[PDB]
Amino acid sequence: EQEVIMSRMPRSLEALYLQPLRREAEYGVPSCDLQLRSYSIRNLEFFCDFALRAAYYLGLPAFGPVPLPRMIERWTVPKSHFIFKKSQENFERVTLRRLIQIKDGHPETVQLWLAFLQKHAYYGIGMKANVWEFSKLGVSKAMDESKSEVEKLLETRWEHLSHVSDMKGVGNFEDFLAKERLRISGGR
Amino acid sequence: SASVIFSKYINNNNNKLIPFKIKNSDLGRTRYFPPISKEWKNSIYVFNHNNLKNLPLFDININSLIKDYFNLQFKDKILFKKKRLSKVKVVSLNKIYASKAEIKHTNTKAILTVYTFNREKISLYKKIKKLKKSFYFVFDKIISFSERVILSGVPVLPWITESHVNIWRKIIIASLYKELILLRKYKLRLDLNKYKFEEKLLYRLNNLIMKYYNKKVEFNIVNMRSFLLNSDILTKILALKLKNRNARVIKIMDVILNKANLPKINRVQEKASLIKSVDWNLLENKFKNLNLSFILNDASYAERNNLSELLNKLYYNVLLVSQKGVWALRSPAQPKVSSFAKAKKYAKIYQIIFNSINYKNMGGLRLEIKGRLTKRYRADRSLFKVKWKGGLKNLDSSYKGLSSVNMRGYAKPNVEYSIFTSKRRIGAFAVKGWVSGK
Amino acid sequence: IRELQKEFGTLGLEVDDEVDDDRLEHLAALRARDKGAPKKKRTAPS
Amino acid sequence: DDYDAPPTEEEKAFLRGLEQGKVTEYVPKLTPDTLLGYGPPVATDAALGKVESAMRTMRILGGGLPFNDQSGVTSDPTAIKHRYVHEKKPVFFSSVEEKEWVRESLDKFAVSEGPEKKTKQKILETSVLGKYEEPKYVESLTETVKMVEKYQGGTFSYAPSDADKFNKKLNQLLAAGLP
Amino acid sequence: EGVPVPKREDDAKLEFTRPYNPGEFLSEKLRSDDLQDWERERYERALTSWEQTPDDLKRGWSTMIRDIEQAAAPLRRVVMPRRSTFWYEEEKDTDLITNEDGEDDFHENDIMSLGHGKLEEHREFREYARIAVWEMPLLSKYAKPFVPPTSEEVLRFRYTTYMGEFHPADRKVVVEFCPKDLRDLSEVQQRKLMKLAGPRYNPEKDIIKMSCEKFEHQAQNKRYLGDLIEKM
Amino acid sequence: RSRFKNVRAVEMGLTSDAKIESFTKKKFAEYTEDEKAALAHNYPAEHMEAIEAAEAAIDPKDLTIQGRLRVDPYRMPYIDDFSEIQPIIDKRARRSAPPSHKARFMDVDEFTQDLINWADEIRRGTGPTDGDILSYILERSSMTDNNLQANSSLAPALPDKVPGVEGKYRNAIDPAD
Amino acid sequence: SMFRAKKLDLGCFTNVRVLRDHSKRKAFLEAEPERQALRYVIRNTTLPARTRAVAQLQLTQMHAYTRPTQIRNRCILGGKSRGILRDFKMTRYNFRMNALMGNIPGVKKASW
RNA sequence: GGUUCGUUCCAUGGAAUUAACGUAAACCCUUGCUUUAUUUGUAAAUAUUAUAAAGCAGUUCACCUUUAUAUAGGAAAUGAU
Ligand SMILES: [K+]
Ligand SMILES: [Mg+2]
Ligand SMILES: [Mg+2]
Ligand SMILES: [Mg+2]
Ligand SMILES: [Mg+2]
Repeated sequence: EQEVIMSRMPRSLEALYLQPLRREAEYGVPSCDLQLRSYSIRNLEFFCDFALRAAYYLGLPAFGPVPLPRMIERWTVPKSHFIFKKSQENFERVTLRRLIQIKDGHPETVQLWLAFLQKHAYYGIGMKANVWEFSKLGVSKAMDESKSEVEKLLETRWEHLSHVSDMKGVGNFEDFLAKERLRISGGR
Repeated sequence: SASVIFSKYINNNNNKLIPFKIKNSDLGRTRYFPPISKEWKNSIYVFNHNNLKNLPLFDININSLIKDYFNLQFKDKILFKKKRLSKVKVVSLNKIYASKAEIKHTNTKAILTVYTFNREKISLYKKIKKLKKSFYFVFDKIISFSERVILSGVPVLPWITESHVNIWRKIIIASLYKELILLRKYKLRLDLNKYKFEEKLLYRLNNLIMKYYNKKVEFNIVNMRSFLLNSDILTKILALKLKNRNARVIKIMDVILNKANLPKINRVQEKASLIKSVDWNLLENKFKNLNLSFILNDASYAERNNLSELLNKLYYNVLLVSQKGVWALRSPAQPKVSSFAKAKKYAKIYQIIFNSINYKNMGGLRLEIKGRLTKRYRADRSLFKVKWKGGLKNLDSSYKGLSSVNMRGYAKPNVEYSIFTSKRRIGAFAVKGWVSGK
Repeated sequence: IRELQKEFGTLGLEVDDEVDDDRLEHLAALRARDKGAPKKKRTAPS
Repeated sequence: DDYDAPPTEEEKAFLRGLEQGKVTEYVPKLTPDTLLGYGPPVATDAALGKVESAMRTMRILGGGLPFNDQSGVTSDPTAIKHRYVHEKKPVFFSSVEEKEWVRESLDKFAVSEGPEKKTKQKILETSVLGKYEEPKYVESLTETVKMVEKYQGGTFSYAPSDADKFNKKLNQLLAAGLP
Repeated sequence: EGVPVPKREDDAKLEFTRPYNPGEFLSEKLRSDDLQDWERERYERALTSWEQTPDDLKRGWSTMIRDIEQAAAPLRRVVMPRRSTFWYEEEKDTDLITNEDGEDDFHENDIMSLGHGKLEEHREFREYARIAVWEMPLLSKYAKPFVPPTSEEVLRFRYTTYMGEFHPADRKVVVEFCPKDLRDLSEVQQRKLMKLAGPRYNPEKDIIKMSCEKFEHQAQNKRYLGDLIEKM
Repeated sequence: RSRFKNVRAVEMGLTSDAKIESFTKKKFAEYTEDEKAALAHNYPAEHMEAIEAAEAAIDPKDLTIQGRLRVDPYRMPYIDDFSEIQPIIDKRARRSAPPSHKARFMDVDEFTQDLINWADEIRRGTGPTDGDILSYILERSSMTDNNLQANSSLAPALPDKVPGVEGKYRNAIDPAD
Repeated sequence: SMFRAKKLDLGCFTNVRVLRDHSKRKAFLEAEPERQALRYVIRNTTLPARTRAVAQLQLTQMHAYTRPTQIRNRCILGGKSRGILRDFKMTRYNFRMNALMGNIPGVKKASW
């Protein structure tokens, strides 16, 4: 046994004390438009960096964070619950938002990025991602062929859902999902 | 070839190149950005605001549910306490006081933060200790003594089955019944107080709160050492004390202030301003050109190009036995940890983390009581009392002149306001309370 | 609270409904000084 | 009569372990299987997007709760037994550990291993294969019934049950306004 | 019914009313009040063994339980509250009452509630610094390189995601293609496609953009646009 | 067409791509086989899998063309591997088993057997040491769950002398009073 | 009267008129597709004059609770209907107090 | 008794020394500049509108005048900015 004089620390730990590295896009065609939103700047600015670091490891060249126009709502209410209207005051809810656009990104790889961000989401931040993908003609035919490919991947995932034989509480399958999603989503 | 649709998004390349400019101006250190969860009780943003309108109403129900939860207590018949079934309304102060909950929302879960002042454990833990150590020592002798008399011959073996143990266990209970109940009472009351913060009972409260937000709720209960470090716990304790008709209002406030210790200060240095001078120790002013290529390129010192060497000269490293020394690793179930985790000393890190936090020391205290607090049961005029100790100002901005970050556009970041409403036999009264930090 | 007293009632734990307890104490104090509510009339006035 | 000695140093050092905590281990683990359930439910050609849209449909049948696989395995058994038996509706589990905790917390409670075959097809039918009912083109304007079906089939505001209530009253009026 | 009456018809009956020794306890138990005959023999065997021991060997036992009583003596002592008491002013539960000395001192081992929000915020930065150093690098093992779309991939669909949220707008699917990408259509056939497209055609960019949010699932909105483009 | 500027690259003398490589291999050289063995002997297998992947992903050419120092207010104020979970500065760990739903509070009969069982575990190494009696009042579960130590949601406590708070307060109460 | 549920299913501030307006929202949710068909037959000038008069007479016999114009937002905390904000379901005043104390996320006092 | 937008600051009093609130400071918007970011915004571009995070900036310097020599003030399109 001896002691080795380590020349440097692991690059994973060094990269944490550098600015988020960025890949280079050869073509520059957008593949994802992730828009984050919070009512507080601090949470948003932190997570925007945490997202760019994850995009570098996945080979996704990220561009941003682009500061989009902050959304400002306004209300003027009287300070009293009664006659005294000559005195009012203004309130607001400023929405601060950023944009991280990913260009020249593989469709599947871009989905792992969004999965990693949702699993490790920072509180107080809402996210919305638009995904683009190229596909050939004859969309209907492709969907049918994929069936067996998707079935094999769900073989081990069917365990999540379990119900009694001939579930009667559901009734009409489609009308259930349609109205269950309405209840889950608050009403719309 | 290539698609025409694919070639219609390449030409749209008018992006600006990153310049890597060199700073020629001095930069001051950034403000102290206070935590986010302290501006609004619900730190949330949702794209469908249907999940955002009912929160003000739920938090009234959640706080009503966490209060009744921390007050849970055994039924006097479970502990053999022989309740005195009196028609009185006993006011209990030796319980767990909880504050208003603060939730950190995400699309997957909700972290509920509540600050508690456990006053019941301070009493239970003291009395369970009063039991002399000889109890457990002498009790151990009865176990061995009872195994040589009942489960043996005359002056765990295969011929000693379990059915015989049942009768062997009742003889010990028959002779120590009045004592085994005493120890059981204090242990159960302690474990209950302990499980209220563990998953043994929280998983039941989660099922109740989970029906409001439709997400699994995680708890971050923070145990407070003193009840003066929180405005919610302070105004509630003082309110329970004042609910008695015979309560001396003016006297109960002085007893609380006398318990509030403030740090000694220098009135001249505390109120002294701060001159604005370039801090050349800041990493922004040290290396105006942040690029590694310029720095590590034998700028001033020789053969320090190693990036790790540069970082060690800027941050406090734990992996190094010596502060600026080299990193030495030993050359060639149990927990999976590094072979040097024990050598790591978080002595100065605790000094870096806790020095980066403002509003730690309590430096201000104000109490206001207003309403019908007279003794005689008649129609009298309202009463109002106010007591304070220290200041509620922001020293970093009012005197030093530094820039602060006000909460909700108007509130000071260092003060905690809370109001508690109660009622006497003659009317309603409120207890307001401010608590500032230095 | 009613669903909180039942979820934990199986463990032998009890809590008081202060909001409803004082309500009963108020109603009981009214009957003492002859101020409670009259007997609910369940038929037409005749 | 009463004098409790100060906390001994051996006692203090013990309380710190419970209050401050101890040096626990941490094992990194990240594979596409650990991220499945959090991905985007997009109808992309990539199978990862189709497998996620089927899980989202399973979560709507199970109650609609988010996919949380890192907040424990506890739940409300008395409420899951009612939904699973008395209401006869599906139940969605985030992990197998959460399924074996409901069994151990209920006396003689049996849950099926996955859904039935007929339920596996109905999930892939619309959520993956996207099989719809094409709204035909109605030329004449006097075809009231056919025109209503055309519009009802081109908007998700009219659920199958909301359309039935409409077509019921409509046919009741068209039949009551004839010779 | 009627005015509620109190509920005093409940109490916890103590099994034993006085300390019984092995001899007296077994004697009463062996009295055959309510006990199984096949179980009584287990008791008689114990009663005989107990009596067979040296008499004074019980003196040690009887004196053993007496010392445990003295060990638990200070645990049942009713402590009188301090004259000027704050926490036990009217505490009727004599169990919790104690000396009340030193329970209010500040040992300089806690910060205000405001300081805990900044401390918990650091425990979170370490949680993400732990993810960025140990879990992120594993993402590179499952990444795939980007490949440009071939000549056949002429459509460019768009799908919306809200990352765990349920929004009515996450069902719309937009598709945009270029009439000149379809090399099977001649000049006149391409110009007729720009006319049938109607307002969906952008003369400046020369792209036919069209969306669909008619159905409940994104899959159905994409299949309709896939069939519609085959009709166009 | 690249993404960054060359103004900061041509300043040091990296005009030639071949010269950029001399700046990487000289300063961002990959770990030596000797260091990998020593680095893999201290960290577990799961940790080394992330280090070997971080050096294959983060190419040294990027650290030279765009590698910049972090000066944002969200950077960590110290260096650390963040491999383990520390007592105070980290969130409390949750490595215990889930609680039993059928578990109930022990009674006089079950409590006695639990107490007897505890006297048999410590008596396997005289008599119960206060160190064990203290580990019985605060750790011994009084529920019918086979003595399960469940995960605690209580936040980690702070040091007995908080930096910035200690050395500023005086006890007003005296023993002579 | 007949639309009021025999078991209260309201968890907010209950009131005589809050309970009345909640029954009109449930009655309209069940009869909206039926009411939309009657309004479609009345405005369809291609149908016989008799079909339109029948639908026009049945739409008048519908209970008042079925009309959507009877619905009016109320304060979930106070139960008032004058001066309500759709974004918070509360009066202008209840919104002020809760916004100052921090119970309404994102809202702060505006100054500019 | 002077001075200051100001119980502001200085001097002084055969009685003062201090604390809290308001005031002040700080905060939000706005003005100039610096750094970061370049999409859904910008003709091009070696980057200059816009967008928005952080940081700096004033009565600061120069000139003139100046009580009790302690505190300072004036000048306002033709000093800098
Ligand atoms: K439909
Ligand atoms: Mg009367
Ligand atoms: Mg003076
Ligand atoms: Mg663009
Ligand atoms: Mg600008």
